[PDB]
Order: sequence, then C-alpha cells, then structure tokens
Amino acid sequence: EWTGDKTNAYYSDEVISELHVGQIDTSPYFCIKTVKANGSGTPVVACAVSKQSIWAPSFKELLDQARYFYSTGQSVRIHVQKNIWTYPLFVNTFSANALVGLSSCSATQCFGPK
Amino acid sequence: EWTGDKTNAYYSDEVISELHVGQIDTSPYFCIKTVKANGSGTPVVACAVSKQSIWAPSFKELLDQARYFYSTGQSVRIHVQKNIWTYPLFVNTFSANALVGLSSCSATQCFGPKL
Amino acid sequence: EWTGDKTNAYYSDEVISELHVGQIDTSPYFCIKTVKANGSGTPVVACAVSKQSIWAPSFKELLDQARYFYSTGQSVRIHVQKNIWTYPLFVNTFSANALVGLSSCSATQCFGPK
Amino acid sequence: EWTGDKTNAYYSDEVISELHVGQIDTSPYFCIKTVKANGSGTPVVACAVSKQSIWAPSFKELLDQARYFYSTGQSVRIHVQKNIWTYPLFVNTFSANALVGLSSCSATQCFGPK
Amino acid sequence: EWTGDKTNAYYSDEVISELHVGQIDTSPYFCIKTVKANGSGTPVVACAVSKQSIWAPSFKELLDQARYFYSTGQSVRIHVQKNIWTYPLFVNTFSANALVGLSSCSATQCFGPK
Repeated sequence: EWTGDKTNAYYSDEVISELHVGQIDTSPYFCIKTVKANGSGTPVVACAVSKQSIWAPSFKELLDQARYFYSTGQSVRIHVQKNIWTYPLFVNTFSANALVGLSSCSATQCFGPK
Repeated sequence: EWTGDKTNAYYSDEVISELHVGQIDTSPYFCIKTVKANGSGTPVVACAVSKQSIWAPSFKELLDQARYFYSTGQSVRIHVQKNIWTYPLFVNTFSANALVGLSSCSATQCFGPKL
Repeated sequence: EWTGDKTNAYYSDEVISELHVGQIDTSPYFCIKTVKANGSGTPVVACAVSKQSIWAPSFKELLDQARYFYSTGQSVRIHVQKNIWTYPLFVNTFSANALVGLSSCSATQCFGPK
Repeated sequence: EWTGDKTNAYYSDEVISELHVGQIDTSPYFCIKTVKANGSGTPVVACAVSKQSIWAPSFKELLDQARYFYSTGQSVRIHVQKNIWTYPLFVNTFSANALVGLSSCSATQCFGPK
Repeated sequence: EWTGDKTNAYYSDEVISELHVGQIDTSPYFCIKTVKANGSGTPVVACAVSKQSIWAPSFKELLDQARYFYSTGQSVRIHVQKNIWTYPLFVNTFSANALVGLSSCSATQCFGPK
C-alpha cells in the first residue's frame, strides 16, 4: 500500500479548516475537515484511528502534520482511502475516509503524488 | 465507547481558560477549565488521568490538543463523560468529568459529534 | 499520593524565570526557578528526576508543562514536596524540592488545589 | 555508517520549501524539497522511511528537524544518500535520495560534514 | 555521575549558534555550536548520541532543550564531558565532547552547577 496508490483519492489546493480529537473503541483518533482554498466545491472529511487499519503506524505523524498545517492555514493536498470506517454514527458525523497523507502546496503543483 | 456516545455530555463554543498538570495515585493527569465564549453560564472542568478509566489511551492526544487550544484561546466543543473520577478531594478541587474529546468550531458549527 | 495533598507546599502568582536540564545517576532531570510575578519574596527552586521519588511517573508531563509556562512567562502556582532530593551538591545547587504540579493563575485565583 | 561518509552527498545554502508525509509498505515516511536560497540550481528532493534503509533509526529526529527548518525558512545543508528508494512511482513523484542529515548554515560555512 | 561533577566542563553566557542532526553507527545524534553572547572567545562544540555513552538516557531531553534554546537565542550555560566520542572523523568534524546539561543564564548568574 502507498499514500500515492491511484486507488486512493486526493484533493489538491485545500486548507484544513477544522480539527477534532477523541477516542473510539479504546483507540485515539482525530478527524480533519478540509476545503478548497478558493472556496469552490464541497468539504473533505477524513480521520485516522491510531489502533486500526493498515495506516495505523502513521497516526502520530499524520496528527502532528495535520496540526501544523491546520495552524498555518497553508494550502495542502489531502490524500484519503475511501470507505474504511464503519461505525454508522461515526461515519455520519465525520466520514468513512481514512487519512493517508498530507502534501504541502506552496508552488504550482502540490509536493506529493497525483 | 466513543467520544460521541449520547450518554456523554458536550459544551459548545467554550474557551479553555485554565490548565493544571499534576499526579494522582501513580498517574500524571491534567485538568482544564473552560468558559462560554459569550460569557454566559458556569465554567466546565474536566480531567484526564494517565492509565485510568476507559479513556486512558487518549491521554497524551488530549493533553497535546488541550494545550494547543489553550494557547490559541479559540472556541471549541468540549466532550466529557460525567462521574468518572471518584477521589473526593480531587473531585472537590476539579470535577468528576473525564475529558473525552475536543472539537474546533466555526462561528456556526463545531466539528464533532452533537445531539 | 496527590499533588494537592496537605503535606505538599505551593506558591501562587509565580513566574518561571529559569530552566535547567541535566542527568544524575542514569536519570534525566530538570529544575526550574520561579519568582513572584510582583517582585516580592524569595525565589522557589524545584526539580523533577525521571527515575526518582514517588513523583517519577509525571516527569515528562511536568517537563513539558514547565517548558510551556516558561515560554509564556505567565503567572502560575507551583506545587512541590520539600526534602526529597538527597545528594548534597545537587541540593546546594538547586534544592531538595520535588516538583509535583503546575497550575495556571489569573489575577486573584489559580486553577488547582489550595 | 555516518551522515558525513564520503559516499553521501550534500547541498549547502538550501531552504526546505515543501514537506510531505505519508506511508508505504506499512512504514511512515516523509519527503522534503529544498531549493537554493538564492534561486539558482535545481531543487533537491529527499525522503526518510521509518523502517527502511540503514538510516531508519534517525527517522523521527530528521522529521522533527526538517519541520523546524521548514518553519523558519533558514538556510541549511542537506545530506543525502543517492539511489536508495526503488518504487518507480514513488521515485518519480519524489526521488531516490534518502535523507541522512541536516545542518544549519552561516554566511560562509555550514555546521556539519563537508 | 552528574551534569555538575567537577570533572565536567561548562561554559557560561553562551548562545547556541548552530545545530546539526545526523546518524552514526545506528544512532541518531545531534551537535550544537555555541559562542559567547558578547561575541568574545572561541566556540564550543558538543554532541549527544542516542544509545551511546553514560548520557544516553538524557538524549531526547537534551535535544528538545537545545532546540528551544537555539530557537530563542538566549544566553545559556553549556555543560560537557570531554573525550567521550572516539570516532576520529566524527571528532575531527565536531568534537569528542558529550553534551551533558543546559542551563538558562540571566544577566547576573546561570541556573545550574558551577
């Protein structure tokens, strides 16, 4: 598996507008909400669950990086894997997307896979 | 269990106004005080205790997040489970609330569970 | 044991003015000096030692919190237990006070035991 | 093995201008892009992969240090070992350079091997 | 052993002017260069190496503290133990000094052993 696998989904030129931290089923988790920097389109919501899924090892790295980009409001590419989380109220509150990477976008194309 | 369980309580548009770090019964812990951004109501106090209660796994995550929101002073939604800490002197100084989640807020909506 | 126990001592309306980190007998340690925010009184010196005393479990949390309040310079209540450290040269450089808690203070109250 | 081995390459007076975090083959990784502060030259891309290559042990230290220099914009020397990563889409997105060191730079020299 | 043992050396009223992070013999390490705050004297160079030397337990504490003092530029006392690192190329690039403590300094004094 790889953040960059074409079977994942990415959204370029976004900003992290909201951040949530909590716990589910004995695992820490966080979710972010992102929107296009220019206000077009619809938000993206993705979560990381520290104990769950193949992406679990990257939980702390992703949380630290989400926190930094959330604090700066700089443009980013968000990378997700769709349809991972299953608890109905959780998915309804947030989404089923697992967060699988974050790329800065300070230049013409974001610094990450496409 | 989940931060968003309906048996938990939450308080929207709160500012984390105070922070305390200490130790009880072998466990580092922290507590925060929060107040409505609009100044109404009565303060909320909630604590997390390392290796104690079902919420123990998220102790570090919540401490780091409380520190961040405390430093910015932004309005957040605080999620707690009532009646978790039972040490009476501790409860009298702070509260029995376990902190179980923190959500950032726009002017109109906080990013976390509700209802 | 508890930070708020009557057998501990506290000092309110203090600012953390100095910070030191070192190692003693295989254990990292740190010390802080605090002075009354209004200039009165005698300074307070306390240390935490990562592998020593009943307060060992809270070393990293107090180190992080001391660093935070040291960087902001804000008014705090410092909680100590006296007569803990025993190495005479260490005590004479710093003190025998173990650091057992840190509470933020507003103008006329602090958020912690008293 | 050492950051300063003659078999590694380095680039001075560079500024970290992009940062990416993700995961590949169960391993967290990050990549950075640096460009000459004076605008000359070709960008340098390098990645660290938490449990791959002989440089795996320094992943967290270099991630944290990359974050710091990225946030200040200061001029640094970046040390890499060439031709390490092999997954083609990863290498073509980023590069094959492993990140093996970061050194602050002054006007005339930098603080590290050369 | 203690940071404050008379057999260690210290240098007062210094500023951390350079920071380097790398890896050697499976260990992430960092070195710092410090100079007198008033601009006089000759620079000091010290390193801390993960999992190496009796000072290994304090590696992360010293790294975090060095980064903070480096970021502020404030006056500090640096404590070292001479003749610890033996790799000649490493010593020739940096030095044999192990970093063993860091103390904040006021205009008046430094908060640490002397």
